[PDB]
Amino acid sequence: NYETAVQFCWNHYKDQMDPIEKDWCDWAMISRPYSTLRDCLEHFAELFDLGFPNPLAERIIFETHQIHFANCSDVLLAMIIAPICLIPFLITLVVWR
Amino acid sequence: CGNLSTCMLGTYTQDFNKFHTFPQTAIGVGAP
Amino acid sequence: KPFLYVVGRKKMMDAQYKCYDRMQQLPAYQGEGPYCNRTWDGWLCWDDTPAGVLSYQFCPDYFPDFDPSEKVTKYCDEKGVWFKHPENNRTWSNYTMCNAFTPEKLKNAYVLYYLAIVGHSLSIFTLVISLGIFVFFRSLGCQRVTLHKNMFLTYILNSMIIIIHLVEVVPNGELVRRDPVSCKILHFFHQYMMACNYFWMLCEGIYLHTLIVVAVFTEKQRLRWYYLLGWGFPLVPTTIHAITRAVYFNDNCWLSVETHLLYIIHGPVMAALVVNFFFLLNIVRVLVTKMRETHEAESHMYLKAVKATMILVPLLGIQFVVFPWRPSNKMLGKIYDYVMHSLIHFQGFFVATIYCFCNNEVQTTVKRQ
Amino acid sequence: QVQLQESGGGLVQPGGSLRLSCAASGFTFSNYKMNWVRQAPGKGLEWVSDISQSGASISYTGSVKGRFTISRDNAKNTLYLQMNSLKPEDTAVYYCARCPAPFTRDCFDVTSTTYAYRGQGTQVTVS
Amino acid sequence: DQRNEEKAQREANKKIEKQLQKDKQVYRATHRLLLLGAGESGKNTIVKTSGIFETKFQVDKVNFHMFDVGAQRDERRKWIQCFNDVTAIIFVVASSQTNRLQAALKLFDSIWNNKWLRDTSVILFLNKQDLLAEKVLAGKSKIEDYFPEFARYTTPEDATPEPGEDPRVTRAKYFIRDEFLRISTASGDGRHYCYPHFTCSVDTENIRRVFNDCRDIIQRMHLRQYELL
Amino acid sequence: SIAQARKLVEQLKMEANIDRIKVSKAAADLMAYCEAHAKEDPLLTPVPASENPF
Amino acid sequence: SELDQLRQEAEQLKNQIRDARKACADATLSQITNNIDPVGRIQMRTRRTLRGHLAKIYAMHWGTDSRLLVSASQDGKLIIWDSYTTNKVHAIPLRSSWVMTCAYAPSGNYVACGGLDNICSIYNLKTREGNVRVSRELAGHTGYLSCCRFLDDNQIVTSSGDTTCALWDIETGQQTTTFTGHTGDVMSLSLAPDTRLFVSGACDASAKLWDVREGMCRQTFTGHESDINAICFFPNGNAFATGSDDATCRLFDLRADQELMTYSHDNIICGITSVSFSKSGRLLLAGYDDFNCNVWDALKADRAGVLAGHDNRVSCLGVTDDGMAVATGSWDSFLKIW
Repeated sequence: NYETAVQFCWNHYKDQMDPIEKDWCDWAMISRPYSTLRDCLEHFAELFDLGFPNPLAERIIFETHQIHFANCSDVLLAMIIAPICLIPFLITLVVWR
Repeated sequence: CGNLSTCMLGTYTQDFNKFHTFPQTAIGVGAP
Repeated sequence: KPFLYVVGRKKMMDAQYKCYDRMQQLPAYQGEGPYCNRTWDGWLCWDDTPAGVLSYQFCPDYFPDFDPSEKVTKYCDEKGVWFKHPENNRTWSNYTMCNAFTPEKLKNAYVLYYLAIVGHSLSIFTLVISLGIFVFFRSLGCQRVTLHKNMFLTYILNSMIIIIHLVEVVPNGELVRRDPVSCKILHFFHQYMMACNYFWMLCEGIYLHTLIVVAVFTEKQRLRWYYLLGWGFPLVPTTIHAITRAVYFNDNCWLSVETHLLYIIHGPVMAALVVNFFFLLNIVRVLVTKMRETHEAESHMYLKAVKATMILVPLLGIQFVVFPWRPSNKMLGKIYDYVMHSLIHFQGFFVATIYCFCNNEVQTTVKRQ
Repeated sequence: QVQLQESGGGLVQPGGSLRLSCAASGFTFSNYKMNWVRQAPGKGLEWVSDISQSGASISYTGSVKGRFTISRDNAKNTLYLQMNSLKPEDTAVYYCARCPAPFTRDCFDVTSTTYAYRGQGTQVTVS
Repeated sequence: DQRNEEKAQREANKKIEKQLQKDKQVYRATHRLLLLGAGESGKNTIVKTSGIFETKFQVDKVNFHMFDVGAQRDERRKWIQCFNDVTAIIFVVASSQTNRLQAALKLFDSIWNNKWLRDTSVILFLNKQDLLAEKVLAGKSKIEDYFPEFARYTTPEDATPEPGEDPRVTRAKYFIRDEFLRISTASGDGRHYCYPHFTCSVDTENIRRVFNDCRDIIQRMHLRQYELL
Repeated sequence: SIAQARKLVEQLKMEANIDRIKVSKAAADLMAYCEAHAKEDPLLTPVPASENPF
Repeated sequence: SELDQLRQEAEQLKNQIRDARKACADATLSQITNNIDPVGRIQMRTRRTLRGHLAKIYAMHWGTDSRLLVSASQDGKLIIWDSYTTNKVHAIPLRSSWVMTCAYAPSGNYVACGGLDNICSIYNLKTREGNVRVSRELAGHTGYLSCCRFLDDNQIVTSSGDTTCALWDIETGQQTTTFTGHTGDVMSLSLAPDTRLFVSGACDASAKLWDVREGMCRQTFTGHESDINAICFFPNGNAFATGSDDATCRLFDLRADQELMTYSHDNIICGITSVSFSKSGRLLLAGYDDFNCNVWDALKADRAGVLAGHDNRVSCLGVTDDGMAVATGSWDSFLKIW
C-alpha cells in the first residue's frame, strides 16, 4: 500500500541532498531538490483520498524540516532604462540637428 | 505590467484566454 | 505541463517550505480549551487560532483561474477541530468564494470582447475612406497630411493584427495548450505594430510642437527621422523583448503578461505618451495666449480651449497619462474598463472622423469635386 | 456707358442749404455703391461720404458728419447730398464717384487723380 | 529606333525637376512682404524707375523679401491682387492741406474687404508719431475739425503711456489706432488680422516688430490647419 | 485740362464716319463662319482615342 | 469759356454716334438667331495636369505647333511644358518673380514675360550653345505689364497699366508706336488673325481697336459696366469677346460698332478673368473667379458646359491653335489640359 511508497522515496531524497549537504538552510539551492519530494507523495497517494496532506506524509515532511534546519534554520532593468534613455537623444535630434 | 493603460489590451488578452485554455480547478471539493 | 502550471507548482513549493519552517520557529500557544491548531491544507498555512475565531485569507495566485481579490472562509467549530465537509468527512477549507465569481466575470468580459471587435471594425471601415482621400486628392498633400498617411497606416495595421489575434489565438484552447511557433511570431508582430502605433502619436506630436511652439519659420524638415522613429525605432524594444522572452520566461504563446520583460515595450511607450502630454500643455498654452492678445471674453476663450483639447487627445493619444493605472476597487474598475476600452478601441475611428471628416479643408474640397 | 451727371450749384451764403442730385444712366444703380468726392481749389480729391448698396450704411467724413446727409433713390437712380449749415471752406467742386465693381463691400481708387466712373462735378461755392 | 529621344527628355525632365525641387526649398524659406506705405510718410525709411524695388533682409536666419512698389500709377485695385500670397502687408500711415488720415482710412478698408486679400494679414505702422506730438500740443488742432467724435473721446484703460509724451497726444495717438481697429473688427471674419504699431520713421528696431508679427501670422496659420483656432 | 478735352473731340470726330452695317448683315457672318468650320471643331464633337493626342 | 463749348460738341458727337448705332441695331441677334440647333451639354474632362509650379499661375500661351506650352507663375519661373507627354522642356529662372503675362512666338524660337517690373524680357530658346538666356530687355513703360503678344520674330505688342499700349522692335529694343487714348489700365489684348489690328480692353469699361501701322484708334466700345479683365479675337477677325469685373461677357463686333450678345446668368456674381474662342468660334470658355470655367455659346448665349476642376480662381485660359486642347491655369499652380 502507501507505506511501501513513502519509505521508497524517503531515503531517495537523502541521496539528492549529498551534493548540497552542509548548505541546506538557504532558499536558492533548495529549489529543485525540494520540489521533487512532493511529486512522490502526490503521485503515489492520488489513489487514496487523503491527498498530499496525508497523516503519514504530514509527519515525514515536517520531520524533514527538522533534521536539516534545526541548527541553522540589475540585469533586468538594464534592458529597460537604456531604450528609454535613448528616446530623448532622438527627440532632441528631430527638433534640433 | 498589468493594470497599465498601454497593456490593457494584453491584460485583457490574458484573462479572457485563461477561461478557454485552462480548466477550472476544484475549489475545496476533493481537494484542499 | 503548461507553463502557468509549471510556475504554479514552483511557487507552491516556496510556500510549503516557508510555512513548515515558520511552524518550527514559532512556539505554541494555549487557547480557550480545545482550539484550532496550526494545519497545512496544501495551499496556505494557518496559524494556531482559538476556537470560534474564523480566519479569512486571500486565495493564492498559483492557478491561472484564481484571482487574489477574493478570500477564503476556513472555519473550525467549538469541539476543537477544523470544519469537516459532510461529503468527504475530512478536513475542509472554503476556497469556493475565490472562483465563484468566474462565471459572472465571464459574461461581463465577453462584452468587452465584442467591443474590441466592433470598435476595431470601424477603425478599418472608416479609415480606408479616411486614407483613400489623401492619396486620391494630392492637392491637400502637405507635410501634415503625409504624416497622417503614416499615422493612418499604423492605425490600420494594428487594428488588423489585433482582430486576427482576438479570433484565432484568444478563443482557441488548442492553440495555447499546444504552443506553436506561429502564435509567438504573431505576438511579435502584434507587440511591434502596437509599439509602432503608440510611437507615431509622438511623431505627430513632435511635428505639431515643432510647427507652432518652436521653429515656426524653419519648415519643410526632412522626414528621414520621422519615418525612422515611427516605423524603424519600435524594432529595437520589440526585438530585445523577443529574444529575452524566449530564453527567460517563455509562456504559452506569450499571451501571459505576468512578467517584467513586458516593460521593455510598455516602458519606452509610456515614456513617449508623457512627452505628448507635455506637448499638449504647450499647445494649449499658446492657443490661450493667442486668444488673450485678441482681447476676447473669458466666457469664449474656454469654449474653444476645450474643443481643441478633446480633438488633440485622439491624435496625440492622451488617454494613458490621465489614467496611468487601474484602481484596485471593483466599483470603479467596472466603469474604468468600459471608459478605457472605448477610447483605445475607438481611437482609429475618432481620429479618422475629426482630422478628415470634421476638417474644414476637406469638407470644401470634396464638395467641389 | 457709365455716365454720372450731377445738378445744383450756384452761390449760397454760409448756413444755407443745397441739394446735389446726381443722375446715373448706363448701369444698374442698385448693384453698385456710391460715393461723394470733392476737389478743393488747388488741392487733391478727398472723400466726403458714401452710401451702401441699398440704404444699409451711411458713412460720412469728419467735417460733414451731422451737417450733410447723403441718400439714394434706387427707383430713380438719383444720388442726393442734402447739405445744410455750410461753411466758407466748402467751396469746391462736387464729383459723383461710383465704386469700381459690384456686389462687394470694398471700394478702391474713388479719390484717385484720374478715374473713369466719375462725374464732371458742380462748382458749389459759398459766398 | 524612335524611342531613344524619350530618355533624352526624361533626363531633361530629371535635372529640371531636380532644380524645381532645390528651388522649392529656397522659395518657401523666404517670406514675401508688401510695403504699401502712403506717400510722403517715410515708407522707404520705415524698415531702415523700377516697378518694384525688392529689399532682401534677414532676421535670425529668416530672409524676408519686401517689395516696395514704386513708379506705379494711382489706381491700385488691379495690381493689389498679385499680393495675396504674401505673408503680411506693411501699411505705413502718415498721422499728420487736404485730409491725410481719411485718405489712409478709406484705403485700409478697401484692402481689408478685398475678396483676394481677406486671408492676408496687414501690419499697421502709424508713422510720424514725433510730428503728432507737436500738432496736438500747440498750433492748429486739425484732429478736432477733421473728426467730430474726438472731442467726446477719452483714452482707453489699455493705454500704455510713454515717457516724454503729452497726455493730449496719447489720447490722439490711440484715437487714430481705434479708427483703424474699428474696420478690422467689424468687417472682419477671423482669417486675417491687423497689428497696429507706433513708429517715428527713425526706430532702429523696425525689423523686430515685423519679425514678431510675422511669427504670429504663421502660428495662427498653422493653428488653422489643425482646426485648433 | 482744356488741351486734353480737345483730344476727345478730335478723336471722336473721325470715329463717326467709320463704315457701319446692320446687325443682320454683320452678325450673319458668325452664323456662317461657325457652320463652315463646325466639321473641324474638336471641342464641339468628341474625337476617338486615335484622333486626339490625349 | 471753351470748357462748356467743348462739352456741347462732345455730347452732340456722343449722341450722333449713338443714333448711328441704333439705326444698325435692327435685330441685335436676339429674334432671328433663336431658331438654331443648340449643341446641348458638352462635358469635358481634364486629360493632363501640370503641378510643377510653386506659386500661382498667372498666364499661359500655346505655340504654333500646338505641342509646347509656356506658363508664367509668381515664383520666378517660365517653365515650358510638353502637353503631349508632360515633360518640362525648359525652366527659365526670371529676374523679377512678379510675372503677370507671357507669350509664345509664332515660330517657337522666342518667349516673352512681363509683370510688375515694367520690363518685357525676351528669351531666346533656340541657342547655338544650347542654354537659355534673355535676348532683349525692353524698358520704357511706366506701369505694370498686363499682356504681351508676338507679331513676328522681331515685333511684339504689349499693354501696360499706364493707360497706353506700345509696339516694340526686338532688334533695336526701342518702341516705334505708342497707342494712347485709354482712361483706365489696359488689362489684356489679342491680335487678329491678320497682324494688322488688335483690341485692348481697359479698366475704364472701354474696349478700343488699334492699327499696328499708326497710332490711330479705329473704334471704341463701352458696352460693359466695369473693368474689362480679358479680351480675345474671333477666329474670323471681325469680332471679339470681352470679359469684365461685373460678372458678364459681351460679344462685340467691328462692322456693327456695338455689342451683339451679352452672356450673363442670375447666379454668377464674380468677374471674368480670361476668355477665348474655339476653332470654329462656337464656344466661348470664360474663366470666372468662382474656380469654374463656364463654357458659354457665342450663338445661343446659353451655358452649355462648366469646367470645375480647379481649387483657386482661373487666372488664365488658352485654347490650342487647332482646337484639340483647352489649357486653363489657376492660382493653385495646377495647369490642367482639358
